Amino acid sequence: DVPVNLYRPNAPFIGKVISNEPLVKEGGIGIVQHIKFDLTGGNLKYIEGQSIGIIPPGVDKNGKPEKLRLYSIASTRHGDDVDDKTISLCVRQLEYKHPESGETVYGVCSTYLTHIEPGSEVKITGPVGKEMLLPDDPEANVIMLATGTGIAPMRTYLWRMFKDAERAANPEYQFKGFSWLVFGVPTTPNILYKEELEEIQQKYPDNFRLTYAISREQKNPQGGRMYIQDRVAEHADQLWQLIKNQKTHTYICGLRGMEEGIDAALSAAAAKEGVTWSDYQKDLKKAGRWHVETW
Ligand SMILES: Cc1cc2nc3c(=O)[nH]c(=O)nc-3n(C[C@H](O)[C@H](O)[C@H](O)COP(=O)(O)OP(=O)(O)OC[C@H]3O[C@@H](n4cnc5c(N)ncnc54)[C@H](O)[C@@H]3O)c2cc1C
Repeated sequence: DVPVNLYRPNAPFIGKVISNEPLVKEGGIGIVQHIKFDLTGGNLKYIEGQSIGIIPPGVDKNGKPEKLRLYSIASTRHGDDVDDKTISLCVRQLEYKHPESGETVYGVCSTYLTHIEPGSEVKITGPVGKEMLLPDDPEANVIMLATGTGIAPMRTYLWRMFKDAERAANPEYQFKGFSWLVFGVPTTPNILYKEELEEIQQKYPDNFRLTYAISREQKNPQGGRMYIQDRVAEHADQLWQLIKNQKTHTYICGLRGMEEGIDAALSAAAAKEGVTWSDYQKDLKKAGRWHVETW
């Protein structure tokens, strides 16, 4: 039984911030924070791949109360401390420039969150979502294609799969399949959770492969900046081969529009064996083995 909407916008759970730490190292672009909330006092439960809503304080330009913003859960069902008492988010502060203005605009909910102080009460809703769930089969293969904060659900899968404390807590899920994360960010300092991701690959070289697409530090064969679609094209045949397995699941998460280049690359690979990717993909989606969530 997948937990869903234990709390709703009309009566959200009031959680308390425990910690708020920077994920972007010096020399990186933008601000992305790892924020953990205390769930004690309530009955909010969740599983990997889901999201929760956050209702920021204040009113919008029209004087109306701000609505909730959804955020991908970044922690396993047990929380970062494996105590079933918390939940974490991976939040980027939205920033952009206005047309012919010159001044930076800051997102309401993301700025509120990235600068929130420990001890502060936060309105939480959810959890929600059933399209990014991880299979219970410990023999399944999991391809993870992420950009930016799209790394959030991937962290929940990878932690449950490879963290010592998680394995000790989940006797029913001892991952033995193969997982491959292709992560695209602009700089090395922007590689969210770099240290831990690399520790996992070192400990499980036969069960986890980590591939980076660093735009400001790498160039693709055509001379352009390296993006995730370039890495997918680079390993298109291998990825297609893994995708043909009845037990393989693929997850796409992050920047809206990242799907197009990925499909073009896989389409070229599948075509070599007389397969139309777009059609094969449709069946995968219907079977619940092709998961996508972008924003
Ligand atoms: C399922 C789901 C999961 C999500 N997961 C995450 C996550 O894990 N981490 C995360 O950081 N975010 C995530 N998001 C995005 C999140 O919900 C918010 O939309 C985001 O934080 C921005 O909200 P805000 O309140 O800060 O911005 P707002 O104050 O709501 O401003 C947003 C508005 O700014 C304008 N705008 C935005 N960009 C530009 C631009 N480039 N040029 C001109 N105008 C622009 C648009 O009109 C837009 O509607 C997720 C969204 C969904 C739907």
